[PDB]
Amino acid sequence: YDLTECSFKNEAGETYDLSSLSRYSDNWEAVTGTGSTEHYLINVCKSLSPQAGSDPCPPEAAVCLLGGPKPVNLGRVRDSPQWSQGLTLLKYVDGDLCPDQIRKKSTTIRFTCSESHVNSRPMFISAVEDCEYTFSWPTAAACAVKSNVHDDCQVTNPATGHLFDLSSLSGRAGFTAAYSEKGLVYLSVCGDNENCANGVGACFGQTRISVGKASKRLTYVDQVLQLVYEGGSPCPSKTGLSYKSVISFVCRPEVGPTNRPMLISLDKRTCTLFFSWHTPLACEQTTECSVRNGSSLIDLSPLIHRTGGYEAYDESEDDGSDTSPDFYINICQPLNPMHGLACPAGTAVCKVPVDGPPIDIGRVAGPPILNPIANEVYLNFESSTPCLADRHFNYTSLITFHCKRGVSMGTPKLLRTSVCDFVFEWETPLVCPDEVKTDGCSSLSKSTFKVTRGPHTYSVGVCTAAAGLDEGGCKDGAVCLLSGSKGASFGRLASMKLDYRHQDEAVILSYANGDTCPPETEDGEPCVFPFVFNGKSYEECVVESRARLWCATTANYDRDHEWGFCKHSTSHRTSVIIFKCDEDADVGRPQVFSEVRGCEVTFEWKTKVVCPPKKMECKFVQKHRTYDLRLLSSLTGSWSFVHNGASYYINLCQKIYKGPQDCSERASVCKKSTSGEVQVLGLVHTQKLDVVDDRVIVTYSKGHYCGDNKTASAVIELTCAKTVGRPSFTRFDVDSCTYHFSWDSRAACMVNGTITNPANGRSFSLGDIYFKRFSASGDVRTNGDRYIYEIQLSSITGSSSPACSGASICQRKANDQHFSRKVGTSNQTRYYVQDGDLDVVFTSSSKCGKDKTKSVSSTIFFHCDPLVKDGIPEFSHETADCQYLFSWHTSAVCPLGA
Repeated sequence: YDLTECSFKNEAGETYDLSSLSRYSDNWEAVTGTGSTEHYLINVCKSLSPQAGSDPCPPEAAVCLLGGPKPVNLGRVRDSPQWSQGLTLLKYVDGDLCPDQIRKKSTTIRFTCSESHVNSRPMFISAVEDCEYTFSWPTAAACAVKSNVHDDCQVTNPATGHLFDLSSLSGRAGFTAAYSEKGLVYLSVCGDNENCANGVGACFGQTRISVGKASKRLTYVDQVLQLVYEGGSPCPSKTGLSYKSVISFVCRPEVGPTNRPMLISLDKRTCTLFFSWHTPLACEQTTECSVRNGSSLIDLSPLIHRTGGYEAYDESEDDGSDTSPDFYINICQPLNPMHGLACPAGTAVCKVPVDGPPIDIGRVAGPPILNPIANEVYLNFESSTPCLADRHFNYTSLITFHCKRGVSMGTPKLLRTSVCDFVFEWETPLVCPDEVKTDGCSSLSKSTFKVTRGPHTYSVGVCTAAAGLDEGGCKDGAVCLLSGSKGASFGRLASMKLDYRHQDEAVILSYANGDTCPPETEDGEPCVFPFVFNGKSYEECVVESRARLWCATTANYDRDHEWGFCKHSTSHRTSVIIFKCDEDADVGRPQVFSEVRGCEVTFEWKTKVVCPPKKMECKFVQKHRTYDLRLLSSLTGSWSFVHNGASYYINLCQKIYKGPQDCSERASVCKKSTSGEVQVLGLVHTQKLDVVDDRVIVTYSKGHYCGDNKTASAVIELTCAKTVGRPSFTRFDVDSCTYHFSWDSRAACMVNGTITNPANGRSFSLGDIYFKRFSASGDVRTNGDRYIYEIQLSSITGSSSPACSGASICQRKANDQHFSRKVGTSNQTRYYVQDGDLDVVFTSSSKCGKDKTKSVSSTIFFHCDPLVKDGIPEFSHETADCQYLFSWHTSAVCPLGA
């Protein structure tokens, strides 16, 4: 890899830095189609990082294909990445030669500027077997590298938006960078210096030669912060010039984090002091957020918020108003602050209670780790600011990842808030193992399309026959070519009906085995058809004035005379139609994404008809109150409560299914103008959720243009009461087309026997798991440490293995006559009622540990998921080895939740 610069210059006077994705430890695994036995370990500007696993890729491979047979070199790094055809292309050549047996395998990366997800992986688009691979990489490091200057220590990155704050080095004591011991430079950043005069940035302070004249004008270029300190002392050797101390701030991992500013060079020729610095502050973090379990890459990358973090919920049996801003979580980067939020540098998980200092309860320890026993992934967060007990130099925070299928990525929830460890559980569909199968399509087979890019007009259609009548060439072809020669079948209709991939929010759909793609070459160069030769438009190879069937390598011989003998392989035409989601049009227009040899068509079909509901998440928590409105969530149809001639159908936590016709039903709330056109309120993305003064801010913008610059966005009020409250239609402003509406909701604000929760004075069904007639059906086991634990639920009977006295939970290392543990004793047990969970607990039965006398409260949680159909639990984590916590997903748990 003769060093290729990972940056280039555009024709329109822009520059692009893709070096923010050169990974050296653990190279990028491509996002392939769901149900692939092939894996693509690629690396952007470097020949692959040693993937010491069993036989790796050849040492000079930059892009490489794993899975089934040997790793095949897909190409090494030839040149720097180029701007070509409107995208950012990066070309690898010199792979392990294909069935063509002339060309070595090549790969093109298509980088695209996107601030959508923080760690975006190179996605898999086209698999043509003839030496060509195309990866779409919709990263954030593919945007133009612009310089942002700000008037304090807080400066932004205009490309990505990651914060840059040297306010953690804002102290007038300063820092002693050292050259060769004649002078020791007392320099300070973002403030004044200790060992020198008023308003000084840097000096060697035995004589106090002030170089700095300090200000907070922090500028920034492509992951390099720099402070500018001009207007210093004059120069003894040369012309009166000003002394200046401009300090560079690079990123580094944690090896000696806050060490010396370390003067690297001093200019006596032109009177400059060049200070380095190696920070964890100037860094959009090099913390890889992927785990490797054999074949699959179980990843947490798209769970990272770009403009802050996650409003979580604390679980504690209490009487309080529940501390509404109490937690803010990030996964594999620190937080980004906001109005009413300030907690210090490298805070991964923050905590902001009432009368709240900035307490950091977590920082990123390392990559996410899976328990190989169960199906859940953990992340553990150590800290520097210590526990209220000072035995440890940290507040510890752990997050548990259980599978919860659907499309709602969800909010993290904190469980029972323990002594010195905050153990959160986040239910995401991203943990669930990948399984979609080939059944649905229907709604986009009603029309065929003939879209062109260049001389050739590709005639495509999904789930039906494309061009049979137009040319007569392809009767079975779902994707065909209209050049006027014939229907060139790019793939059979029943050959493939390919299905979803996750992080693109797109459905890849391919066809193949239709017709032999043009492979005609003697030197690798393919021949483009029809060429005009001897005044003849030749659609195939021709024996004219030469020995073998031979082709011209241009769309004309007679002008260029660029030729060679044909050698046709057994390679076939292959189509790809990628169903990217967009809000633009129901029926999108699929344009040609890419093209190679005329052997591959690719279609970015920007549809609205095949991509998920993507309903508003209605768990927000703010201003000393919790809010979860899943009882107003109306699944099929909606409420109708507007008079004076209008069909009101409101969606919260939802879209509208079974709405009134001649409207945008799917989008949002719609209302009738009687015997005319029907009026929508707003769209799928526009549902803002905050609250002011016992009135939730719930609105629907960008629908019903009453004019073209201002539209109908209805501010609705909602208060909580004991009873279900009947709705009422409120007035509206004509000035701003802002409607109002009234609503009242409930949830806007001894376990022995069958379960009874007197919230409305109602009992429920526990007897399917309570085990009153089952002897040893509750004995479960999950691996915690070398010391294996064991749980039985709420049936005081049997005493199968231990001498454990009158307890439900007896945690045994498969030890039978020994006193295994005496933890889950059933002398007295209680629980309390939360809106989406319950906390069944014990109290004060059997002591352990350091004898605080109140450390016996083992907690079990039962989620509101009737989908499991049978209960196999895990154990979550320990509380000082005597009161524990673990979760259990069960079918018959949750009442009064719609």
